[PDB]
Amino acid sequence: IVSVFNHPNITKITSGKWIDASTMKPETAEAELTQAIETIETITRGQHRATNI
Amino acid sequence: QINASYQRDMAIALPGMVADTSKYNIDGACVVNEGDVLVGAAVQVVQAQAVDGHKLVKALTTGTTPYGVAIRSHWQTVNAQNQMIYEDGGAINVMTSGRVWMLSKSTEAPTFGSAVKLDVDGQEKSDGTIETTWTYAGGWTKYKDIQLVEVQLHQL
Amino acid sequence: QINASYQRDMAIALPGMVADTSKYNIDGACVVNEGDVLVGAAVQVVQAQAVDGHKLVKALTTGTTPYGVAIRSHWQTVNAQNQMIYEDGGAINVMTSGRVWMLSKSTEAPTFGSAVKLDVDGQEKSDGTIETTWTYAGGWTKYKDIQLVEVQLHQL
Amino acid sequence: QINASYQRDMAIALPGMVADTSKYNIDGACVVNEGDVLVGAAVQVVQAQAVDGHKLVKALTTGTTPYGVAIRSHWQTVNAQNQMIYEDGGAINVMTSGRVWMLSKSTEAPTFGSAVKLDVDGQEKSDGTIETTWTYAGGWTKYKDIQLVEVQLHQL
Amino acid sequence: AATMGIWTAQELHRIKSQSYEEDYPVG
Repeated sequence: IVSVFNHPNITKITSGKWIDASTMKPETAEAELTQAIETIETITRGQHRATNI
Repeated sequence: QINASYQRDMAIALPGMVADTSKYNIDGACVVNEGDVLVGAAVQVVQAQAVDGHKLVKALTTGTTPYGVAIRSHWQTVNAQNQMIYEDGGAINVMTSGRVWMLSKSTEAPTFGSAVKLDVDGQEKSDGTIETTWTYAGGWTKYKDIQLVEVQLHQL
Repeated sequence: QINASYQRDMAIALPGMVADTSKYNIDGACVVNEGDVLVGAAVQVVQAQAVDGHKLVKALTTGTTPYGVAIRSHWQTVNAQNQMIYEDGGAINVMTSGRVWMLSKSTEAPTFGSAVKLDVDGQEKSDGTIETTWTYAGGWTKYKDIQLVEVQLHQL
Repeated sequence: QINASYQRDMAIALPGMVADTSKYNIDGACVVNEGDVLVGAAVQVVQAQAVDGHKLVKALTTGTTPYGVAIRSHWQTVNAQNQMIYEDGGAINVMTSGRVWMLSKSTEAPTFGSAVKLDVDGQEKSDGTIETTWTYAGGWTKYKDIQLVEVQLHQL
Repeated sequence: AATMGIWTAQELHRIKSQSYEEDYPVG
């Protein structure tokens, strides 16, 4: 039984840390979320769209 | 907040596929013996019956002479190991003339009109030992992890 | 003419069949790991999980100690090579004590109360290599060509 | 705002707990002498009455042979030092065969099928001075900094 | 011989009533 985190055909994105040494990076968080949404829109060529985070 | 549109391209080849509608010829009065045949590989003739008229074919082996290429058929083939094959003791469709897509083990584009050389398991290879008279038709495509080539065949 | 009537006798047992209703015990929290297990052959435990509680079992090999014998179950088993087996990555019933019919390779009747010797593939055979602590229960029959023997298994 | 949900896991077992419902045996005609016995520790038999039929047991000591393990009941025990114990002069539930959770003093996970050695006070230790006929069962957990192990008990 | 069970592997099986088709946008 394979977990959702261990499937070998789901998109994976290595990310810089949103919190480092007790400070926040909302700019990086926003950029990475937008990149993930654009990726989900792009890979399926407009057939599917993200709904939940 | 703007719309978008995307573009995707269909693949153009498959193993054992008939390339086009030029002058072709299909031998369907054969039977496979001693094993199974992969769709898109050369075959050899063991013996031909004198009275009944059926030919006996098998996969290409060392030192033999190829006779044709197995072709796709949604009805006569069996689905096994995630591919179309011809099981033993069943009718088979050999193709003896025309343009066909064949599996390849090469890595570079071939020269149009050159001689086709096959490897010891009935798959095209740039440096094979088994020699034929068939030619390359120019096409050179790649499906998902599969390398295919256009080969033109004439009657033995 | 005069009428006639006939008489036939059923077979006694089948491989992997519980011999009788004596004090037995089964284990159903076992999982087959890396391979398949024949019904009626001994199994070995490779690892027991610390917190989850499952037990990983496989076919017996040389240099190992047997743990139990698989049994028949019409629901949890699969048909392969005209026999009944437990496929990889699934639950399995392992009888850890009691009387059971299992496959044999010997040629003569065994002695009641004697120790059981097993072969490297997990089937009972005289003068075998692997030594166990089970006994023979006094049963010797053949079913349409398969050799069966009755074994008394004690908990390890 | 963002709504949230949380997840937490229960513990696995408690000392003196019966692990599985697999062919167990409990002796109830037992009495306690000379002190108290903690739930989850081995006990020794000092005398079996000839005619009355009660078995006199106490805490395990040096140079003796264990007989069974006390089990957990919500009615027969008393609450002392924030734990459940069997007071002197009262009936005790002692398991002689089965699978039980025992208190442990070791630090390394045991190997399935190996023999279990006890300390002089009845708690399991990896390197002990008392040799038994019981076996490990593979369970290994910890409940609020209390080490528990899973032991298979055979009848003496 | 042949020692198998009562029910074949096809009697205990489900087929989903929906198919999945790839999308190739025209342009």
